[PDB]
Amino acid sequence: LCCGPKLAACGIVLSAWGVIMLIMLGIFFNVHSLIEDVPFTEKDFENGPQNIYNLYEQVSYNCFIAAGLYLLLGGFSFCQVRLN
Amino acid sequence: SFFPELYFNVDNGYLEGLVRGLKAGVLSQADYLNLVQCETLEDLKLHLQSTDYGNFLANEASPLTVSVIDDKLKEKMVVEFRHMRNHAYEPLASFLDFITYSYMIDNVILLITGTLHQRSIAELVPKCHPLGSFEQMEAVNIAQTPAELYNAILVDTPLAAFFQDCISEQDLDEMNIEIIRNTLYKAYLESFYKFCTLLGGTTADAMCPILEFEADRRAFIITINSFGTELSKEDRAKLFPHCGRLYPEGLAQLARADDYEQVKNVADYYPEYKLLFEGAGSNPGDKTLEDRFFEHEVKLNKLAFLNQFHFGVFYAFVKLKEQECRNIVWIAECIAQRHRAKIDNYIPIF
Amino acid sequence: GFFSPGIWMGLLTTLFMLFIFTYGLHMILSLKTMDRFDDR
Amino acid sequence: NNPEYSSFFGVMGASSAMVFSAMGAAYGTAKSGTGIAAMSVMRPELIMKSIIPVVMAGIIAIYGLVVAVLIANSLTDGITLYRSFLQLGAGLSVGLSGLAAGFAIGIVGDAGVRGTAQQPRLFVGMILILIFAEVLGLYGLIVALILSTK
Amino acid sequence: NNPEYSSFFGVMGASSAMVFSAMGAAYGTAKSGTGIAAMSVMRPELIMKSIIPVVMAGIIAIYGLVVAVLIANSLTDGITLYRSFLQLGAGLSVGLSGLAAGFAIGIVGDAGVRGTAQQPRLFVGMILILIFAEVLGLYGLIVALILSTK
Amino acid sequence: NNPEYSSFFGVMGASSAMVFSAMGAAYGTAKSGTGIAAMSVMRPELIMKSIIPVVMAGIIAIYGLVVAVLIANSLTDGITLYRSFLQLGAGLSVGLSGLAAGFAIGIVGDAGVRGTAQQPRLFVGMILILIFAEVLGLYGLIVALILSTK
Amino acid sequence: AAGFAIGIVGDAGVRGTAQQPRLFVGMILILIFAEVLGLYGLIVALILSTK
Amino acid sequence: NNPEYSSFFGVMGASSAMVFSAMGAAYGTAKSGTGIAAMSVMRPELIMKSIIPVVMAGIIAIYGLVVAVLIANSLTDGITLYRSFLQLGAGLSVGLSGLAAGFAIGIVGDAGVRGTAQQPRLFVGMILILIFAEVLGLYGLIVALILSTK
Amino acid sequence: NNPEYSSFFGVMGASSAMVFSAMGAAYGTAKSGTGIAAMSVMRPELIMKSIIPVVMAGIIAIYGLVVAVLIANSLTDGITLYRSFLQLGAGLSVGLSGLAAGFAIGIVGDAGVRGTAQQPRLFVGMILILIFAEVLGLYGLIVALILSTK
Amino acid sequence: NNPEYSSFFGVMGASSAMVFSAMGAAYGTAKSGTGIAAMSVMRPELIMKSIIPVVMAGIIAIYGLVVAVLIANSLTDGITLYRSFLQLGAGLSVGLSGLAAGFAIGIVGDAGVRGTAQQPRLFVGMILILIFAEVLGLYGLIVALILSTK
Amino acid sequence: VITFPFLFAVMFGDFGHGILMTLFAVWMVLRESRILSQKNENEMFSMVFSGRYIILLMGLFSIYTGLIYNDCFSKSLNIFGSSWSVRPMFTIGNWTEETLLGSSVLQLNPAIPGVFGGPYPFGIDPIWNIATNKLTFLNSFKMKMSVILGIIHMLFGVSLSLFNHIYFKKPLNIYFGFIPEIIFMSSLFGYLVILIF
Amino acid sequence: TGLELLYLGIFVAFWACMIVVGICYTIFDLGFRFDVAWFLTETSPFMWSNLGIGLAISLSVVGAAWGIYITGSSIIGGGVKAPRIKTKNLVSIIFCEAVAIYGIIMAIVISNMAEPFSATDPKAIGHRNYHAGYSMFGAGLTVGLSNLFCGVCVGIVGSGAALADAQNPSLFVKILIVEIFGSAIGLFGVIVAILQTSRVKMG
Amino acid sequence: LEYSVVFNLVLWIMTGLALAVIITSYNIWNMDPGYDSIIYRMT
Amino acid sequence: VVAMLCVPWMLLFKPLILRHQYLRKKFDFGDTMVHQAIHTIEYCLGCISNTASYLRLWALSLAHAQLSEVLWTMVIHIGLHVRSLAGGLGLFFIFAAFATLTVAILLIMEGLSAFLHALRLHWVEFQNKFYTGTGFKFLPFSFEHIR
Repeated sequence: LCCGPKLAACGIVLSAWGVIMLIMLGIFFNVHSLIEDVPFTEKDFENGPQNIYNLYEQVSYNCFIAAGLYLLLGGFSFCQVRLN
Repeated sequence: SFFPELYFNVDNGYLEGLVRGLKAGVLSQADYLNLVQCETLEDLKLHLQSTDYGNFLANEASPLTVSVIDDKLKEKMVVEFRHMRNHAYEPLASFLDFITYSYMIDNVILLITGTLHQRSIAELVPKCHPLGSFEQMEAVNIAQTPAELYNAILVDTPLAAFFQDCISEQDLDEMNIEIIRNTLYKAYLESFYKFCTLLGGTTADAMCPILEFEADRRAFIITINSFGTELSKEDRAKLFPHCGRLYPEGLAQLARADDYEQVKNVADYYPEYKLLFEGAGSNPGDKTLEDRFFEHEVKLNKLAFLNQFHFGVFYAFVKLKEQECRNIVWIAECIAQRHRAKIDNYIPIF
Repeated sequence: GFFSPGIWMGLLTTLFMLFIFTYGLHMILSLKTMDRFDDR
Repeated sequence: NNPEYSSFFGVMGASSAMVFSAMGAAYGTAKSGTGIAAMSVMRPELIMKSIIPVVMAGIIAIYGLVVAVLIANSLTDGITLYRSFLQLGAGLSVGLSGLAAGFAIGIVGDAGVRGTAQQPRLFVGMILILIFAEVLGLYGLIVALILSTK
Repeated sequence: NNPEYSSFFGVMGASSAMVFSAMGAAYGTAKSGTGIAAMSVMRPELIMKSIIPVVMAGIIAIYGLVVAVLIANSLTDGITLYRSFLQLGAGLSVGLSGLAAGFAIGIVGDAGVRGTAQQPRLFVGMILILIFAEVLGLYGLIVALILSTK
Repeated sequence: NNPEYSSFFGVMGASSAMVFSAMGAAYGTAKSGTGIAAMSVMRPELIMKSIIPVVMAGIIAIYGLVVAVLIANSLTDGITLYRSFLQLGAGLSVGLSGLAAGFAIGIVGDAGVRGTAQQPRLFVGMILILIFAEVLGLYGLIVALILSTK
Repeated sequence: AAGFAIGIVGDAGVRGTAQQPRLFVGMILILIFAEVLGLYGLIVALILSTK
Repeated sequence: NNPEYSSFFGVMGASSAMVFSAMGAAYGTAKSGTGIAAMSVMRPELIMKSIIPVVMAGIIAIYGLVVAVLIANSLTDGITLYRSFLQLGAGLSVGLSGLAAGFAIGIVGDAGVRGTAQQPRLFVGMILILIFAEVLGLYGLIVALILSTK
Repeated sequence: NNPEYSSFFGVMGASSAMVFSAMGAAYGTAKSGTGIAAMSVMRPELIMKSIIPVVMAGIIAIYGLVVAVLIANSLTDGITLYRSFLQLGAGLSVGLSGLAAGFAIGIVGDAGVRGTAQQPRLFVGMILILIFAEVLGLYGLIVALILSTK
Repeated sequence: NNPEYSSFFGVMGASSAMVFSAMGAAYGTAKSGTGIAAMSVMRPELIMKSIIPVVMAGIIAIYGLVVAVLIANSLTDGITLYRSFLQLGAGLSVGLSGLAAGFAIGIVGDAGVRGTAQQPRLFVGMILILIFAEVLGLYGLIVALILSTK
Repeated sequence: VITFPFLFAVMFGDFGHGILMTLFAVWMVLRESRILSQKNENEMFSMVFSGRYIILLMGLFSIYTGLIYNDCFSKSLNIFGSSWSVRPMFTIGNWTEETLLGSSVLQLNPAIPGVFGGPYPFGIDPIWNIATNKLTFLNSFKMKMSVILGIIHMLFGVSLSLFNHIYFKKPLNIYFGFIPEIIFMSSLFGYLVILIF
Repeated sequence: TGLELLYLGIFVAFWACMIVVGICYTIFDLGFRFDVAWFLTETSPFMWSNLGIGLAISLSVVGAAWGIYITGSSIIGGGVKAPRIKTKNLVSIIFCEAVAIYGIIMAIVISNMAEPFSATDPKAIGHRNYHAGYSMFGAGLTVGLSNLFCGVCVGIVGSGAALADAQNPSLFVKILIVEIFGSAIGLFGVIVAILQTSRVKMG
Repeated sequence: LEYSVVFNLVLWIMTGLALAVIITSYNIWNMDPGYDSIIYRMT
Repeated sequence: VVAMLCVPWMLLFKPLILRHQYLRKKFDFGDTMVHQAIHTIEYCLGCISNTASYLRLWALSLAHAQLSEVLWTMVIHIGLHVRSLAGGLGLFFIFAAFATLTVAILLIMEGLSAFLHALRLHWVEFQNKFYTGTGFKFLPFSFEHIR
């Protein structure tokens, strides 16, 4: 599909933004396993520091999945703008 | 009241600034003097180009004539008017429509008569005053049928309400054309005045004085000019507008009057007019009554710009420039005809 | 009684904001468009 | 211990902040669109520039969104009333402020679009006058924000 | 233990959201349709583009339908009142905001559609402005969705 | 345990559903009919096509008729109040929404028919716009049904 | 509501009919719709008042 | 055993009798003076015999003065209320009745003086008509005098 | 022995008397000054005579000052209520009556001043009518003075 | 002791005094400024003489400030109510009276400037009339000052 | 050239967007040769292109201010220097199992408990980025900062007037102008700033 | 005049009903059933305070905003032929913002005094809190309305200034004196609002 | 009991609804047919 | 007190000494008093008003901070979930919209607003302290018609 090279280029930029930002998010949690403290915690939070390490690892996993989707999107958009 | 000075500039703020900015460009007494000190039409152009006027004779015939200066000046103010008329909203546009109506009235008088004496619309339209326009059809391609023009007017032409006095076509054929146009003008002035009084704020106080003057002006001048013609005194009275100072009492005396002195005797009861008849020396080499009326009318149109929150500034705007056009052409005519001693017959516009 | 503290206080704030709404709507309704365009 | 109805005033604040701001921005948008449509016919090259009043109105709409959301995320059941009136004041304060802002935006923009087309030197002045109205709208936002911690 | 008549506010919300949104879309639709009828007689080739104001007006109406249904499906008998206050706020927030947007749609549609016939380069400009009105309507939906589940 | 006066609200609903939708349909019918009369003098050949807004107006009135009956068949003396409020809201939702649609129907019919008299290609665009008004009317009916069965 | 519809349509319709005799049938049909709108009121009242 | 506020009703009567009568006479005076001034331009010899409408306006004012004073002198502290309602009725009766006459006085005077200017024969008619307005004013006085002593 | 808040009526009297009288004099003054400014342009020599209506208006203002002060001096804490009603009546009686008189003063002066310039013989008639307006103002003063001492 | 809410009325007085006096000054000032600007375009030589009306307006603004400050400094919690009512009356008396005066200031100054624009000899007369408006503002101030000390 | 980007950076003190803003400007600069040697009928594109070097600088300072504010899309910048409080000592101070009640409470960290203190090495301590009362601590600081900067900027502008007064040889414009004007401003507005510090 | 007719009909019915109800309560000799003290005491001072605060800020910007477009339209229109206007006549708008600033400062300073009561039964509770509540309400109203009307004045005057300057550049400076008075009027309202809240306490 | 509630509800609900009808009736009453096309000739 | 003591110089002594020096060397004294009095008011009152103007730095910095915190919290935060695959895929779609909103609201619109407001401060509050008067456009002969 062509879709227009102007829109393929926009997708490439968004895809690069997605991969860069999402991987960074996972790293920050992986290193500080943190101020943000937004891993989607449970309300019934117990006295278990290991729960913060575990959820932070979950955030990294989920973030890298999102980046993987941006890698696929960027790849497709790349070929569109190059061929257009 | 507290009615004006509040919502006025919400929609009409731009036009008020623009129209006064345009007024700022009208020829001053100093500028008229520079136009007088020419004695040549080419120099007249060059001196006029010193103001907002000018650059309108460019690309025209190398010889400069009065007909070109006249037409071009009219065109300038028509364009400026249409601009402001188009960039306007009903609250103000309806006021402006009345101004255009005065010209439409004259134009429809032209459409009839010619229709009555087999003339085609296409031949008549080129001689109609601008702003009449008549973009509507049915008034166009009437097939030189008076009935078709009469019906098209009743239906499409905004002046249909005014023609309620002159109806059934029978009136068109049996009435003198000038009685028809004076009758229609009365209907216009009466409706327009009432409209101004419905806008019962600053506009009513700023606008009506001018309309009331015009109404009384018509009574005075019509009475005098009617002396030498064939017209029943009652039919003459029928043409006197009721929006003025003569209506309560005074028109009855003008209707009976058969002499200039009797008309002046009426003015004697109205100092604002008495002074005009006294100023109108009417000597063989002096100003006349019509000239004093123009001077008074302009004074009023200038005073109109003492109110910053009304519609009357636009009415005065058009009328003031119309006189300015008369003034400029007068100078061109005085040059063209070489009568320098008659140059000072323009009406100063301050 | 006809009114309670709650009801009355609620009505007082309701009317204040109702007046604000009315003011805004008033000027919005009194809004016109052009009859014609100046030129081509 | 919580006076009943205490939550009623708070909820109205979040709503008013959004509704009144939308009214203002919509008014400004409607006024600008009218002037833009009339102007753009003769000078289409100015169509892009003429949008600015509308973007500014859109900012007013955001101003309102910020307060409405800030209040909404601050609502609870056991509201101590004192907090509720602060939220109601914040909503009303930004609401009327944005509403007035939007009106100034609309009225000025309409004239500005016509004036600029006739005189491009007026472009900067048009933005300036609208800019002051946007600053006035900001005040409405800030005071709504200040109350949230009082 | 729950206050009586607590359902009143939530029910008014569901109805208010739908009615005000229909009012907004109806105004924009009627005003745009008037411009369309006046325009397309001269430029029939634009008849399939001048509908956009009207389509975008339908969006306002849907925004209201979504919340009005969301609220209605959220109502029960034993409501703790708090929830009902939220439902009314959400209803009014989207409804009255959609109403404001509806005015923008209507005025901009009329001016834009007729202007487009005079100047086809206005077509995109009209959409962009109408897009701002749609964004203003969206903000109301966002807040209503935030409150309705709060 | 049933609040006295409770049935009052449900009865007002059944009435409102019919009264408001009747006002709308009446406006649309009268507004379209006036334009139709003007068209027919110019050209009677379209008299059987310009009737559509009027027929459509009737559909909106039915919307109200249906809900008003559904509410009436749901009235009782031993009303639980909760159901009474739902019936009031449902009646208002369809009535007031149909009312807005009714005015929309009349305005677009008049403009569309008068335009079509001069430009037959306008017919298709007119139908689409009237379709949007019918969609606006349906949305009110949908919510009213959801509430009345809740 | 029906009374408004009847009056407005009657005025325009009757005057239009003289200008266009073919309008008569269309006028009647439109007036019929207004009568149907009035009947809807009667129908609801009869059902409701007997409930 | 005398009800509080009984004196309020009473004193309101005395005041109303004077205030409304002055309102009427003032209106009639303002209208009469306007017509007189305009008339004087053409017919100055009639100015003195044109004051009558204004003198008559004053009759309405006296009507009121008389009742207001009679009540004011009748007012005491230990009023049995019955008398207080009579005082209020008497005050309103003469004041409002004279007020209505004041407009008749004013309107007829204006038209009469303006007409007289052209038709001196109108003067007797103007006076007869104004005499009827004076009779209408007296009727109010008669009832007020009856009530204040009942 | 006296009820609470009984002094409320009295202070409203003293204030009302002055405010209404100022409103009356202000109206008459504003109208008179407008007529004077317009007239004197054509007849500047009359500037020193056309002021009179304005003085007449000032009389209404004094009327109000006299009663307002007379009431104020009679204001105490231990007021018997009865006396307060009398004070309120006196305040309203003179204020509202003076208001009516000031209106006439304004209209009559406006017309009379211009009429005089066009008709010097009107001067006497104008003054006489203004005397009637002053008489209308006094009647209110008379009753108010009677009540305040009753 | 000193009851609650008693200060409420005194606060309203202090506020009313300032707001109504500001209203009066604002009207007179805006009207005078309008007339002055209009004249000065036609002839600037009269500008300095035409300024006084603007100061006259400011005087009303001060009048209101003097009492509002007097009350605001007098306001405390332990108010015996009687004092609050005196403050209420004093506040309204000066504010509303100054409002009337400011109106007259506006109307007379505006008309006065146009009068002088045509004939400068009107200057002294127009100022004398404005002196009456200043006297009206004074009377209000006098009564207000008297009441505050009772 | 500097003052305006700085005022923007304060108004736009956002580290994350500051980067994006520069990248936008860089894109335009990278096409500088292609945009210049081409047709550009789109005036809005031309204007932002002409301002591309202004935008780049504006982003540069916006990063600086965002970094000190420690906000990158509402993200803090952790330099391992957050020592505001010692949580281990919090529990020792008679807070035993507070996380049980914590389920319904927040609890504000006390000042000067004898165990807290010490500034953040650079900028605002990241901990405020996740606080419920950032809206008083940080809002107050920015309030005071705006006042201080505004007054300084005005005083700078006035100081420049002295040089202009010298250039045009108008001693009077400083004898009764500059001097009493700057005295007014210093005595009122500079005093306030001193009090804040 | 469809809207004016609606506004009037509501206004008249609103007060006419109040008159009938008020007089009826008197006529039927009710035990002061309509008790103003009751309304004032049950109505939470928190509403009065927060209302006055919102008014102080909201009314002031409305004034400014009103005047801005009054003078904006005049400047933009006239400026077509006199573009010099924007150089000097923008100060009229500065005065308009300045009127908003007067109110804005007070709105914040007043709101800074807002505190909770932890109060329940008004009986012998919050005696001072009611005074402070009403005072804050008044002070907010005082400045709000005063700035509201000032902003309208300044707009009207600035409009004349722009129209005058377009035709005569020498008139600008002299006219500025009128707008200064307008600003002073708003400052007067500030002085009173300051005094009204000069000695208040909340909580 | 709870009079203030039914009272408040019914008063303001019926008042708002009654006004909506009154305004709607006004708007319908004064529908503008255009006063054109054939009206000018019948007039 | 000192602030008041400096005012006479700035308020009226300039036209006063100009009159002194003028008459000795030998100027509309009244008009000069009007000019200087207005200037003094503008400077003294403007400093107070100008200080308020620079509160835009706080107001806009706060307003931006509110947009960033709310846009994050109500958009991307909600896209996260304890469920692995659903969370990851949700972040994809939610982030894409989030980045879009950050550009549409902050990078464009707010950046433009802050541009205008900072430019306002330069023009009105800064320049008005020293950058006064007007000049003429410098228009030399140049070979502009290259294309």
